[PDB]
Amino acid sequence: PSYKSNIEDNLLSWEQVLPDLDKIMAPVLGQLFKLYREANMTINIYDFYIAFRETL
Amino acid sequence: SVLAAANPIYGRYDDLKSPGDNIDFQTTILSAFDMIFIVKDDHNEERDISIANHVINIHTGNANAMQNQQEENGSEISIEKMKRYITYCRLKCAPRLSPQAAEKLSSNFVTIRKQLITIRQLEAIIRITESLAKLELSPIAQERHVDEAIRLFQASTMDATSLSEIRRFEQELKRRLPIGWSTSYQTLRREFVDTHRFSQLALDKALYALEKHETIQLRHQGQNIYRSGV
Amino acid sequence: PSIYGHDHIKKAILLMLMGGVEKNLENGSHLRGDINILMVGDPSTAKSQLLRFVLNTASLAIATTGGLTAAVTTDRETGERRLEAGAMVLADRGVVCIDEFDKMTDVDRVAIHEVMEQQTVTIAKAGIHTTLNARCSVIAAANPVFGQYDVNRDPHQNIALPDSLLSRFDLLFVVTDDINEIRDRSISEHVLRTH
Repeated sequence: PSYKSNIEDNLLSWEQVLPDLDKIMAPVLGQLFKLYREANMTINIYDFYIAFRETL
Repeated sequence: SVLAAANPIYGRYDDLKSPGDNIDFQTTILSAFDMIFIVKDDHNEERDISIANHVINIHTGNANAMQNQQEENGSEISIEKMKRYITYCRLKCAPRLSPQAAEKLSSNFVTIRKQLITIRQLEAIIRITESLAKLELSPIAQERHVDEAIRLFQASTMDATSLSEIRRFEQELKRRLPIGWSTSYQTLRREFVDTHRFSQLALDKALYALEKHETIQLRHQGQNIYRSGV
Repeated sequence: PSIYGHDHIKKAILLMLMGGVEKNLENGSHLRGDINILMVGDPSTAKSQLLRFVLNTASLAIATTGGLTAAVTTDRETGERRLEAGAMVLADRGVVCIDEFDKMTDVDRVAIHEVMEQQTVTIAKAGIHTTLNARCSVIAAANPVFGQYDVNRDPHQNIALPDSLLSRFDLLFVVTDDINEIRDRSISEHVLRTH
């Protein structure tokens, strides 16, 4: 298996796994991974927390 | 009348720098030219192919027949006849502006002044509408000349309540994107415009303003956006 | 009348024209009474306009820009030569109008040091030595290199003139067209009335 690749794809493409707020917002674990890809090598967690909050 | 062609230093104009830094001469010279054109030749796929096809036809000799047919169609003017037309235009007519054109000139320039260009710059636009009126031989310069003149001025000088919405986007993006993070232009469209948090024009203007305020950097023709500063 | 506002500058011009009072001492010393004014900021913003009025209004106004030291000679057709006067010397009991003061040379600066402080010129040349009175009031305009004035800093870094030269000006004013659109409309309407 592409063990590393499958996790990344599941984190990104959640619709390939999952089949009234449930209809709109994806799970946080996959959604937070989007910011992780966009993030720098080192993270100011307070800024990351604010950035995560703005998307909710 | 002076048409000056200048090669910017470092060979290529760096968009990271102010035009003053990409220039080696006296800064007061920038206050002399009515317009400047920082042309760019960023690589692209479909535009290059269309341009390349044009070049091949010229060396093929097809352009000779194409231009003559276009001259026959009237879409193109002979170089001698155009010179005869220009000489006729210069000697005969001398237009003067209309209040409708002038009042829009003041209003738009006020918005330009408030956002920031000197008082001299607006009067340079007066020449352009006079020039377009001269070509049409109209007795008075018209506001419909100014629209292209303003667009040309914006596309020349700006080479490098809606403002509140634009600045709010700057405020919002400074929270969404921490310093050092990267994203894409289409990502902002899907997250901020498709959700209707801000208008697309505000997106365009905020990105335009943020780059000049050293906040962000646009990369790879918009495929990557990186926040450079606070 | 062509400048809106700038009341202190206009007041300064009136005071510079009036001037002070000179004094003499039993020891043989003399006291300067005249006043100098300096203008700084963006080039085209109201500096050439203010200087134009003062130069045209004042009875003994001399225009200068960057032979003013009056320490050079001009020869006749037969070879004999005579000194030519300079604006600083000619403006004795008058006023000196300077544009592009930043553009003047260092030779001018070292000569004007005694002019603004001691009101005299000590000429020391080969075979020619004399002292000429230079009791002239000085008004000058200067611009920063970048064209846009950094209001956060003194002209000592925006223009970089020597502090000894700058200290010789009694009054200094910095003007820059900070835009208030409704206010700039009021002054530009008269300009638009000329178009």
